Amino acid sequence: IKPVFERFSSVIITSGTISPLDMYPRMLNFKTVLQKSYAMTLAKKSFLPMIITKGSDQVAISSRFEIRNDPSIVRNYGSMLVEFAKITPDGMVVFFPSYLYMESIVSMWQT
Amino acid sequence: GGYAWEDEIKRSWDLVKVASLVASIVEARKKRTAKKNITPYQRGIIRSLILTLDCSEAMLEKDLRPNRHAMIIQYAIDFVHEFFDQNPISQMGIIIMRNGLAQLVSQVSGNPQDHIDALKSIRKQEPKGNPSLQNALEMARGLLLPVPAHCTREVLIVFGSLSTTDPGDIHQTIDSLVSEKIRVKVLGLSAQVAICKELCKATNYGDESFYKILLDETHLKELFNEAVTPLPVNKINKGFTLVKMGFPTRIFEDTPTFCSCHSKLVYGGYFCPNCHSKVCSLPTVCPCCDLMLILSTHLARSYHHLMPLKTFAEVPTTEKFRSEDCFSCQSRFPILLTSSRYRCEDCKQEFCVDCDVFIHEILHNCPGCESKPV
Amino acid sequence: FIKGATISYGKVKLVIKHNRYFVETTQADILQMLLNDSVIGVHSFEIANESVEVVKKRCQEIDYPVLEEYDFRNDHRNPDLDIDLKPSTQIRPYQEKSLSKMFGNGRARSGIIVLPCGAGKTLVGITAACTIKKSVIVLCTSSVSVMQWRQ
Ligand SMILES: Nc1ncnc2c1ncn2[C@@H]1O[C@H](COP(=O)(O)OP(=O)(O)O)[C@@H](O)[C@H]1O
Ligand code: BEF
Ligand SMILES: [Zn+2]
Ligand SMILES: [Zn+2]
Ligand SMILES: [Zn+2]
Ligand SMILES: [Zn+2]
Repeated sequence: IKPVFERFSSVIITSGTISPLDMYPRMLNFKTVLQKSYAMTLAKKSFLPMIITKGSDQVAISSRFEIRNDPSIVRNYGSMLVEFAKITPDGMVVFFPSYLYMESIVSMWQT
Repeated sequence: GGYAWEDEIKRSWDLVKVASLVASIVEARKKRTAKKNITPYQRGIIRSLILTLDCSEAMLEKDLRPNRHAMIIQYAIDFVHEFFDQNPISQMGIIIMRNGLAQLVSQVSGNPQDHIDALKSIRKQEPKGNPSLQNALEMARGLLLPVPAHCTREVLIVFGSLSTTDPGDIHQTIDSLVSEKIRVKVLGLSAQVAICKELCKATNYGDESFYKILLDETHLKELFNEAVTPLPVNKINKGFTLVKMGFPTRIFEDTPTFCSCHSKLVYGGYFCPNCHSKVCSLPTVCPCCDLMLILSTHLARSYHHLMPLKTFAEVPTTEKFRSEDCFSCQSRFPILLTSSRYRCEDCKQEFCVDCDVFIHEILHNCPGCESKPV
Repeated sequence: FIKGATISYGKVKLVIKHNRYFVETTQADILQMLLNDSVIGVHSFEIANESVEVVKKRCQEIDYPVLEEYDFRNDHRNPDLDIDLKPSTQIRPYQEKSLSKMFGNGRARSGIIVLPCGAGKTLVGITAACTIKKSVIVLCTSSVSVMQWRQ
């Protein structure tokens, strides 16, 4: 990317999810005249983020690859997926950390 | 890594430590603001409504005590009574989605007793299976075919599930409904659904206000009561026409005679003014010459919709008052901050809060306006 | 009635060294008055182990009652037992509240916890032992119940 910044005088680096803004100037050597993030002035809470750390049985859950074949973790994710599918009206997207992890979990869920 | 025990004691008692009339007025004014705008929108007095109820596994949920099935059925009975009291000429039909199929429980007719009885029987039936909007809509589409053209087709789906299992493409049914001029009102129970929103919007000429999801038990009754009133029609749609009808005369007879409607012995009845056939009750289509028999009172009940009484505006406190007592009920206005006087624009006569609600809900004519001599 | 007994909380303290009980206090004037009494027999003095109950009752008789507090965090000379509740285990609301009162100030204090039969006093005791992180000895009424405590 060195030729790009040396050639073009003005570059607009924009993205919906890009933070921290101070890393890219460090990781990619370039200087920024302006850099900021805009908060959304929304009348009501349009999105409800949540950080689930435990299952119903109050057992910690993590997707560490070395404990992927753990019945406790696998079941808690499985129950979580079902519960959100029951209350979700139309669409539900599930993102796994790696494809191999997705295969192992799905196979365990099928059994 | 100390636990919460070692930190401190909660000290619950520390949390507790030791204008209403104006609040009610401003709250009423805010509520009255929604009622300020009123215009005589043309509404179809004659209507045919197909009531679709969801009887599926989703009804077994205990969100609405005791269960969704019980509350929906119970409020349906009240809706049937209210619907036929405000609109006497209208006819209604009942459908239920159960076991993935739409099951007819009462033919489209104008007798409230038949629909009430059908709902009563459904009480014991245990909901099961998945709902099917397409099956209910296709059955509703067929039911609304024989209805006369002048009648405004209406469908009131009470949907409770979040997913629909259809045998075909439901989008085709939505297009078909628009072709037949059928308007669908959906009362969701849990959350918004993409197909339900599209069905209501497409069939209501793009209006998105006909799909409502309640938020508590109390709101359900308000949603049910709202559907009782007739819906306005769009300018582009044209259905102007005349309908032949007659007013029979009640006949008293010493000896009972056979009824043409049910072929049963009844002491009294109404003699048709065309074929002289006797009918047990009104208002129903004559069993012989198929002209809808009605009384003048049935038409009268719907007049207030055509010309609604204009909403009253609270008088400012600074301005003087016409009198110290209510014009109609003669109840002294409390001295109290803000004067609690409401005057009708046409006749300029103050009214109390009790009269304001009464004169716009039950009584549909301002007492002062009738008293004023022209 | 409330005023009289709400001021004697923390004048006299009792601590336990290696195997000798020292009834000491930070201040020096008050203990001198206590020592003058013939019944008992910064200042710290070793008291006979057998006669510990006698002084404890006597302190209750006198205006100042004896306090029983032990700062388990500070002292590490006594070997510490490494134990913690299992991840699956969860403390019930009332059990959490009952144990919170014992450790309200962050230091364990002796007392009696009364819960209805079946409430789970065994788990309350287990949690109390775990947090202190010291040697724990359990005395139980019957051998059958001793097996229950072990399990
Ligand atoms: N937090 C808990 N979750 C589940 N079971 C519990 C819990 N706490 C206590 N129990 C149960 O309570 C029962 C009685 O406990 P125990 O300590 O013997 O009661 P007691 O107060 O009579 O000594 C046991 O079966 C135990 O497993
Ligand atoms: F109070 Be328990 F039954 F030990
Ligand atoms: Zn009859
Ligand atoms: Zn006739
Ligand atoms: Zn009045
Ligand atoms: Zn008036």
